Amino acid sequence: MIQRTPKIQVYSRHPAENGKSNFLNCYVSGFHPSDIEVDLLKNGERIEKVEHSDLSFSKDWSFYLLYYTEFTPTEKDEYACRVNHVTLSQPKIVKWDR
Amino acid sequence: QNIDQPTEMTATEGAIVQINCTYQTSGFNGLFWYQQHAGEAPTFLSYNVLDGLEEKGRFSSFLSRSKGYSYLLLKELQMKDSASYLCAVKDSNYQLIWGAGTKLIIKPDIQNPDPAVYQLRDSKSSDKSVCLFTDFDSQTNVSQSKDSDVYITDKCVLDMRSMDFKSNSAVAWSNKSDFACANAFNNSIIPEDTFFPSPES
Amino acid sequence: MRTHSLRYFRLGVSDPIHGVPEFISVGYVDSHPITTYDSVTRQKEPRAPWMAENLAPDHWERYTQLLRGWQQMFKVELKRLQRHYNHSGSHTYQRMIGCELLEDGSTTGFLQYAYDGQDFLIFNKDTLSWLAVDNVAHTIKQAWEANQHELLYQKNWLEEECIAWLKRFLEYGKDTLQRTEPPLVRVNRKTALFCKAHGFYPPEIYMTWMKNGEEIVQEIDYGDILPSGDGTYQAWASIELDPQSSNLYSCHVEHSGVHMVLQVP
Amino acid sequence: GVTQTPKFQVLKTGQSMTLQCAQDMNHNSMYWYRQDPGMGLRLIYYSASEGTTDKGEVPNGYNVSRLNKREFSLRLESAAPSQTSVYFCASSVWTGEGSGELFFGEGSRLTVLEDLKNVFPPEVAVFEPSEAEISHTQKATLVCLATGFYPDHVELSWWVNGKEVHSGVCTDPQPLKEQPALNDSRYALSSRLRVSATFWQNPRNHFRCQVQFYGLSENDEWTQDRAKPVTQIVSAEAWGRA
Ligand SMILES: O=C(O)CCNC(=O)c1cc(=O)[nH]c(=O)[nH]1
Repeated sequence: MIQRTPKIQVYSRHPAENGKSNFLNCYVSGFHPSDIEVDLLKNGERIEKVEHSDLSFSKDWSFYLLYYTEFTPTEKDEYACRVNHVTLSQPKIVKWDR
Repeated sequence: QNIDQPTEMTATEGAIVQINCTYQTSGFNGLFWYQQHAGEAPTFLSYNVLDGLEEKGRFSSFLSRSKGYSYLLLKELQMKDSASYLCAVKDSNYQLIWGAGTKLIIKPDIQNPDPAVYQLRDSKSSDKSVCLFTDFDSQTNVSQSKDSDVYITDKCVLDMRSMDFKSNSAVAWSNKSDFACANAFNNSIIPEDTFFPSPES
Repeated sequence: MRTHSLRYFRLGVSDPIHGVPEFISVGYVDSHPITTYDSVTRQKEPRAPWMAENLAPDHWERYTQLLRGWQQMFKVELKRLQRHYNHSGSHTYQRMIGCELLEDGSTTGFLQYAYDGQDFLIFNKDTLSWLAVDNVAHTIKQAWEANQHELLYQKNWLEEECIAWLKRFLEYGKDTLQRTEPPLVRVNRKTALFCKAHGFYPPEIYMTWMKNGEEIVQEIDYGDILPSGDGTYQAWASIELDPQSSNLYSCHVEHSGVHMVLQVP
Repeated sequence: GVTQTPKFQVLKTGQSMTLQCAQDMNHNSMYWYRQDPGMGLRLIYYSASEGTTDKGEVPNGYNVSRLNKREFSLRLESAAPSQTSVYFCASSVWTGEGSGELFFGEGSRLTVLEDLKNVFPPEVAVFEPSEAEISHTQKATLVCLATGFYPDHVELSWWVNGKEVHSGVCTDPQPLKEQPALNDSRYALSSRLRVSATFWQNPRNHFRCQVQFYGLSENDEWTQDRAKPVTQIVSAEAWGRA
């Protein structure tokens, strides 16, 4: 039985400029089966007001999801996306690189 | 949404009949034909959903999606083909839309017509006198009574299987004193050669 | 019109965790979710405003009933598959059906099934046959191909009904689906050159790097087309700089019939 | 296949009735239709699966219950004249199969009346063959007349020497209205049985026409002077003639 581990991409909706309001995205895709847990992290801490799309279906039978939150980036604030899946021994954390 | 088929069709034993069904529906997921003998369950005959002709024994069914019409073709008609034929179309919501049905009447091939009007024997338990018009060819039509105290039934086809013999007949009856088999069927156009046996003394 | 597609997915899960629905079905026009249904809500609902705006409650009622029955059929099929695979535990069953209306007016149509996320049965609507990937699929293929009317029903749905629905939804969603938002494109360097595009709709876009007027696809890292969350998309492509020799690099972006070149000085 | 009951039922306006339907085909989906002259079948209610029902095109005045996987009953809470019809139960493997055909029950003829005052059983008489027919054709046609009944809820059969026969029989497909102008007209029905002259000329050959009439039951109120028109068999006989 083949299980597929999620690809995790973290990026801003618009090109990030410190001080200007934006949206932080975590796009989780190509995974199978469908159960997944996704958290966005600000300085290693879970953000509370996190939105996400309904589970979506790709023609290759894998699934994808978009998690996002409104934020204003600064120099000191470090952001990350934390994903757990049956294919992962421990939560995988991907930092926002800009 | 609308399905249309003719109310009735009449053809001769041994010939061919084409029963038409046109439909205007919102979407199309196939056309069904069912046969329904009088008093009996409809039974599935055919399903068409791509264009063309599909055969099944003596029955063929044709479909044209662009013209929105189908026909059911019956070859080598037999008396057992007498029945109503129902068309139905599944629309875009998978709802079956039913046409009103086509009643198919089959005229038997009467090989040795011997038209006659016979007087049956009175029943000691009934005040009725009974006349039988029988053995006429299927071109003859039997007309309803024009006297409200005279009852006349339509022609019926009977099959004596052991003799392989079919005959038409109709019955007229009345308790009126002036009723006579000689005049019972005067309102019908009956064969010129119809036999009227002399009444008893 | 650009190319457009309509597709419906089903997902069934044989032994779901407490929260998870055992059955989900979602429809899409292009990348846009248009309909949803699952075994928790047991209701079919719009996922796009211009679907709810243009289909009256009677439509959602009827399709809700259809989906309740398709859900039971899906469970019965999965139970059969897993019993024949002699598999224990939780396994998934998936279906996808749909059609495309291409720019030239030609059409395609497709129908296929997966088990545990891997192809299982693939319909060929031109030869009216099912392609089986293993001998469990092969048993199903034989049973399904013995019901010739249902194969014909599927071909008519793919070729005629699906295309009519797609054209109807395309009109409903015209202001969303038929619009164009051009890409904003820039080149930066992180030593690699990154060509970055954002703000664009539809998501289809082609980005590449040329080196002195020739394209070396082996040297190019292609980023995914990603949703930005506001209905537009972003993408990127990168090449690594030769530190010993300079070269004339240029990013090339094609989007919705407009081509763009960013020559790197 | 699909078994539904009753075959016939007369009802008074306001009475309640339950039609029963079973299928032994392990089908999931069951349906109730009505069939009325001059129009296509109209769906009343259906049941896509065990444990669900849903409305059809004309559900007003009716209710259903899917008892088990096999059974699906139709109930009329308050019978109305417009509910006079022939009801058909059907089933199919799955409602949601595109090409799936329906399997129908035999039909249930319901007649709903404002009062049972015009319900009559048939009088039944048998008429022996014309001797002129016998000498002209070497065949002999008996006639059975079932007259004055209402509603049209009858089944006529012929019995020869204690066995029911169908060969040589023709029974009118449609009853004759005895007063064609009236809406409540009583009906007549004719049937013929034709045998060879030799069979008719055997003096121990025995001929009987029987008419099962479907009428009132014990619970139906009766206030008329004439006899209560219950469900009953009425018959008449003839013996062969040497
Ligand atoms: O599949 C067919 O035979 C016909 C097309 N199917 C649908 O209309 C459909 C709607 C939906 O919401 N989900 C799904 O899977 N299918």
